[PDB]
Amino acid sequence: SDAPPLTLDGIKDRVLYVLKLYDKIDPEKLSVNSHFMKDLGLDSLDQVEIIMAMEDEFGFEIPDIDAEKLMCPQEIVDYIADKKDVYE
Amino acid sequence: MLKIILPSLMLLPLTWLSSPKKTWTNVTSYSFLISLTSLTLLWQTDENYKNFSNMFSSDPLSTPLIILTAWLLPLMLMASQNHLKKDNNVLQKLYISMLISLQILLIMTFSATELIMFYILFEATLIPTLIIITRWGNQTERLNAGIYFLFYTLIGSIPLLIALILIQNHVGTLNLMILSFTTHTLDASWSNNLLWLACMMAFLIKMPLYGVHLWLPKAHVEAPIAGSMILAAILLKLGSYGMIRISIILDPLTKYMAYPFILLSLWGMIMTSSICLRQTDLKSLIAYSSVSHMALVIASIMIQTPWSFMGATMLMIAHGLTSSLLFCLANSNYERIHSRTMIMARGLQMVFPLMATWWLMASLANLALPPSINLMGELFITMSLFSWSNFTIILMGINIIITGMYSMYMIITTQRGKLTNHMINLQPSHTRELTLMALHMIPLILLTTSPKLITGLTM
Amino acid sequence: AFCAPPAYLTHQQKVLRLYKRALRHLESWCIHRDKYRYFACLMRARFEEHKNEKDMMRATQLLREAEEEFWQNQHPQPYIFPDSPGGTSFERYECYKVPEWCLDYWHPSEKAMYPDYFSKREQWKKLRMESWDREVKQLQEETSPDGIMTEALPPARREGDLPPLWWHIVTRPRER
Amino acid sequence: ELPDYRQWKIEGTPLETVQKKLAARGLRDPWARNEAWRYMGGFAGNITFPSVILKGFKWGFAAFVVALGAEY
Amino acid sequence: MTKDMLPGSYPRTPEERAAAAKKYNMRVEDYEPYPDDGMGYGDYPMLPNRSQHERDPWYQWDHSELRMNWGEPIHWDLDMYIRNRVDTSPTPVSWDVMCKHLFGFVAFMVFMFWVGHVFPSYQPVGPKQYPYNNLYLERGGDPTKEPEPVVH
Amino acid sequence: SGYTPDEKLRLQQLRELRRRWLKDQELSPREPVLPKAYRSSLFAVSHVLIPMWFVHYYVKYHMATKPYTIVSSKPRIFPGDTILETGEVIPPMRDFPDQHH
Amino acid sequence: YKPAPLATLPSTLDPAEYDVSPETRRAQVERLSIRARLKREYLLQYNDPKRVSHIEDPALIRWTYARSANIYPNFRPTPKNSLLGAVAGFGPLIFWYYVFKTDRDRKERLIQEGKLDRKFNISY
Amino acid sequence: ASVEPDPEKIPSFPPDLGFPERKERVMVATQQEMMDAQLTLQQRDYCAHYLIRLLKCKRDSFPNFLACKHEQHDWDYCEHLDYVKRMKEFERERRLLQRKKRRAL
Amino acid sequence: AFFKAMLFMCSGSIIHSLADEQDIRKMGNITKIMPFTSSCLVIGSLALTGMPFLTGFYSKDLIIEAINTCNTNAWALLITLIATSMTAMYSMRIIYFVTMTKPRFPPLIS
Amino acid sequence: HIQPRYREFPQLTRSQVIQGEFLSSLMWFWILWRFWHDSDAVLGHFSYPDPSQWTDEELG
Ligand SMILES: CCCCCCCCCCCCCCCCCC(=O)OC[C@H](COP(=O)(O)OCCN)OC(=O)CCCCCCCCCCCCCCCCC
Repeated sequence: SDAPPLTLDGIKDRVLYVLKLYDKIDPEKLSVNSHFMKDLGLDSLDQVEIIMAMEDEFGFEIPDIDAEKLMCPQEIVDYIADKKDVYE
Repeated sequence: MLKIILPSLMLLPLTWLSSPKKTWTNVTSYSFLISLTSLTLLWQTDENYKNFSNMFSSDPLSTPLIILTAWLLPLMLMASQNHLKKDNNVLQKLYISMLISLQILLIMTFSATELIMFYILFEATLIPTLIIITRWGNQTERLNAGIYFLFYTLIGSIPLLIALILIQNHVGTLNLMILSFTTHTLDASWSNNLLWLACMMAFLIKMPLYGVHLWLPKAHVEAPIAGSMILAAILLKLGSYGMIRISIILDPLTKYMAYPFILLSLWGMIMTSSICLRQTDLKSLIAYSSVSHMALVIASIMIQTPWSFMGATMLMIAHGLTSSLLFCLANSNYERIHSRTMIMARGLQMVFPLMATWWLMASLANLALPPSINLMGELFITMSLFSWSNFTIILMGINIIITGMYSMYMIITTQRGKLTNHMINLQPSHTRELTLMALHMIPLILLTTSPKLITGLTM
Repeated sequence: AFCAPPAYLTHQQKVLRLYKRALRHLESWCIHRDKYRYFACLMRARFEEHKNEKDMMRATQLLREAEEEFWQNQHPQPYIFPDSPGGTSFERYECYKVPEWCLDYWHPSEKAMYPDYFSKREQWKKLRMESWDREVKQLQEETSPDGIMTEALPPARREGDLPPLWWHIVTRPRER
Repeated sequence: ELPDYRQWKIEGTPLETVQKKLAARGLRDPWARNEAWRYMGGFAGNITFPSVILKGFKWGFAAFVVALGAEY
Repeated sequence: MTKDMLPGSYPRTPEERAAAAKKYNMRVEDYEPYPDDGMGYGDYPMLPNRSQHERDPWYQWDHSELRMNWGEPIHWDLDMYIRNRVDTSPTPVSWDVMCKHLFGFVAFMVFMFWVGHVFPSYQPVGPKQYPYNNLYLERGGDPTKEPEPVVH
Repeated sequence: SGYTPDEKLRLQQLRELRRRWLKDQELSPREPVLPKAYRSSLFAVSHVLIPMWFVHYYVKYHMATKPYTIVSSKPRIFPGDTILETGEVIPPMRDFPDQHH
Repeated sequence: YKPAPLATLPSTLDPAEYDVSPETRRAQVERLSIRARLKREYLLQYNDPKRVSHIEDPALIRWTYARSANIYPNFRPTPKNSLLGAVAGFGPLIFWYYVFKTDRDRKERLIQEGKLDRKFNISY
Repeated sequence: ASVEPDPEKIPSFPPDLGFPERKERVMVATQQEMMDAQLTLQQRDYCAHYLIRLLKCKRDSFPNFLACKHEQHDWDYCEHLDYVKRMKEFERERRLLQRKKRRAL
Repeated sequence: AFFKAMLFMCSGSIIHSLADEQDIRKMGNITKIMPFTSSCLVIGSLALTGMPFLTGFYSKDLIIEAINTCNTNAWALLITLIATSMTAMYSMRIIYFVTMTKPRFPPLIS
Repeated sequence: HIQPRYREFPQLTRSQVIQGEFLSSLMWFWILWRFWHDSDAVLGHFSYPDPSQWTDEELG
């Protein structure tokens, strides 16, 4: 009866919101097209850390082979959205 | 009685004397109008059974079977309207000139006072059934079953032709309502003991035991839509009807002699219903359920208690409408997918919402849903058998435990689940194959309300 | 659900998955949050230790033997999200996902209501009919003749073309 | 919408006094500033079970002594 | 459909196995039928007894709700291994120890009733003393046949 | 493990198509054409009054007219009260010597 | 962890998926390059304009034929099959016969005295 | 069991033995007045005379149903006695059982 | 019929207010966020066990009284008395992980 | 009305909290108004009579 329809900006302003809490990367100098492994200094293990917050932010636990692909935080905004059928 | 069949004779010119785009409407129209004329013989104001003519008669056992036979005709005459839609004018009339012969012959059977007139009509109803299957069947195996249906039957029916002749030579007349009076007991003699098998097995071929029943799946699966109705609704019962008749002249030596076939049914009344769980084809599935239920009639006549006959007329006729119903339900999908398998379409009720209500109300007729006539039929037969021996419920209960599974599993894996979105060819519902189901249930809704009509000789 | 799983190309995602499974089979044991936030980093270090080995035998014999231990230390009722497999809300709203071909069976008095939706739908069917052979042709002249084929997942090469198989992915009904 | 990402400090929470035992081993826990929206803001963490088993005891007991002196 | 597109009869002449697997769309080493011990299992494959639960509840199968694709030969007993009837999926507790704590818990928990029925928790009191004899009448008894001698 | 480029237009061209198809939104401007006391003091009339006229006509004039449809138990007589058919008045009960409480 | 025919052991045990070998890895490739020849033939045939009818699914037609019309052509009467095929048809059918005749005979002789004084019954 | 030889299996009155002039237990309620008040069979003790009061108040004082508490105390007290009267027959039979072994010398 | 017609009725007030989640694990501050449902759930669960007049007494008391006042059994008493203190435990578990234990559920307060 | 709050604790709308505080407050009136009156949840008031502390008077 509640939980209004999220549309792509309450995601993007909310994904990047999350990444700033991580404290091991992202010193308030990241961006939306900022890859992880090559220009932020993460491991692959440091990436599984990331997706779980997003999983813990919505509740639709990402399959095994989709966290493998999602590196840029735009790509996270880009997969959340194609599924939940945003932009009506 | 002649008033009821002689019009049915006159539907047969009408097909050939009518233009093609006006002959379905007429022979559909008046066949309902025969049912009313075929319904006056519920005027049983006294126990004095209605003996119109010296050959014909009526009976609270026959009278349901008379009335059902005239009611399946418009039902089945209409179910083959879209089947054989594109074909010749003449076949489109000849199938009707054959599917009416079943009305006439079968009414002459249950109307009969004798066994020979019943006998020649016990088998003359076979020409219009072997011809439906093999000439309009949509499968290669149409012939292997027509041979089965032809030859499982006659092997049981020709000794019946040898016992009926002998009872004449011993008595002279060989009819009902004399032999019931001139009923001299039997001396339990080997000579006098094979006569049971003679005058009992032809009727146990039709009511399929756990042996000879192989004609029952092979025939249904191949019959287009309507050589499964009449083959299950009434022809399947036409075996039972004779055993209520002919078992009167052999009552002392069926106390002990029926323990095989009281028991060859009850066991296979689980096996068939167990097969019915784990079966692929959908039209092969109503069949095995029809053996499990008519197996309870075989184990009805062989106890001879009064409720056991009541539990047979209520179970025969009730099975006759829910069975013929489910075939319409299945062939309402075979006309779309053109496959009998039950997993190919597994997620309907998104697309056929109202038909799902007819699958549901039919499954509950398939199982025992109490305020009804199937459960009344599956109960009085359960009570007779309890009185017969109190360890039958260990068997009769396992079937009930099974019978709630497949009749649900049919609902699950055809109307519940993710739709088969690779089927553009699911036209929602014709108005014509969606009144077929009404012409089955509303009878059950009404015949459930006054089942004083549907009882037999006893009540 | 959108990308195909092939035969796994490395030992990596056999581990990045075990850090995904077991890490989720700890919040169930650690129902609270601060407790869970402590025993996770101690589980972090157990992988940040033995990080890079180059001895592939002993790298697997830590991995294979993790589930000779993990299996006997996981939770029977973990926390699986709704909309995920097994847990509730998974197929809940699938009864209401009709497959969108059935909408080409209405008639006037049923679809003549709102003629605007169908003012679009007709030219979608033209986008689909005027793009099929041009699609299969791109699938046929693809450089995928021999051997390996996961799906080849071909895109529309950069022209006015419309991509490979898309009536699946577009036009799939809406989740809820 | 979405308040600032500088208000969710650790200090005072139970995470404070959970970070010590990780600093005694040296891991630093990169998270716990995301999973910290529940201790410091509004949810001033103090819920003792003798506050829901007898919630409303004050007014109701105060409402009894009326009836206890309404027999007259 | 074709005659030699459907199943057959126990492919001897191992060149037939090379044809059967390409008929069933299977790798040849993966193909082995039932052991030819009579029954009607012909050239139809074995397909180790997976249920349709441990198949990916993820990747978007064609035969969704059944976890199969357009080919990939169907299991023989795919009327129990569908995802409605039977689950051969893994289990956190081993089977043999599952079927020990269950019948072990019950069988002990049964025997503890017998020990109780021998030593029931009875109240240190006598029986009920009813007003009349045992009332004898509204409990069931005719006052034309005898009365009874009992009295407190 | 990171979206190879040829696995990126297939995953973007479908979006602008989906984002467009998914924008097959119902036209809020205009869509299907479609050519207390009064709310409570008629319900009871409709359902609590008129059916009572049908049931009471059934229970008073078919059930009461048949022998054993309506059969009660006794009205639970207790000593020290009369009866409204004969004036029987039944006798009272004896001593009750004492109690202690 | 001790497996069983049910409760089968997972993929993470059971040492497949570990041996990335030149001959164990080629199987998974062609075992999957047939899965992509085939999904492809469905996806290309699923959403094809003018496919009007359903997808025939011949793998299901090979299944039903195997199970109801390729059985008796592959029947060879052995032992393990005929003793197995007589215990099933006549075994219980003979078991219950000695269960009912005993009851009918028990019940009958109890009538002949009157030791089965029949309760207020009309069902016969 | 911290052995108990055989205090009470669970009978009462195998002997009616004792002191000479033991009185007879007396009922207060006439039968036809009492059964015809539809009291049940498992529920009719010698204290069925206080319970028709318990209902002749509950029947006539039908509203303010909290009116018969002064008459349930009358009944249930009488039913506390009979539970005690039989309890004396436990201890009596006990001591008697101990007295029948006390005379084993 | 006034407890399970309440607790479902009062827990479905949660399961629909927040997301479709319905486990104790991922939700834990229903008192301060819902003073209503966390007030009537107690009236259900506290009336479920033994609270001396809340209709888990006028039913239960005469049962727990009658069961240990009758020639019934020995083992079937204990494993009901133990279970009588077990309708307290899991009812103490609903009122702890859902109603106490500072929250754990996704941020969006719908 | 429709006012989500991603984080910090929301508004109360004083009909959940007053009815919630009242339904629970109505209890301990009734529980206590019933305990002041109907304090028979402890032994009743019928004095379990000392199983064997009567010295054989009124014993046979
Ligand atoms: C659109 C059709 C509308 C049909 C009418 C609507 C009302 C239907 C009511 C149906 C309920 C009754 C059904 C059963 C009635 C049975 C009556 C019967 O047939 O018994 C025989 C009776 C004659 O009695 P009998 O003893 O033989 O001797 C009479 C001496 N004169 O025979 C009779 O003489 C009376 C027969 C009455 C049968 C009713 C069915 C009539 C339908 C057939 C006629 C169709 C006409 C078509 C249009 C013709 C062109 C104008």
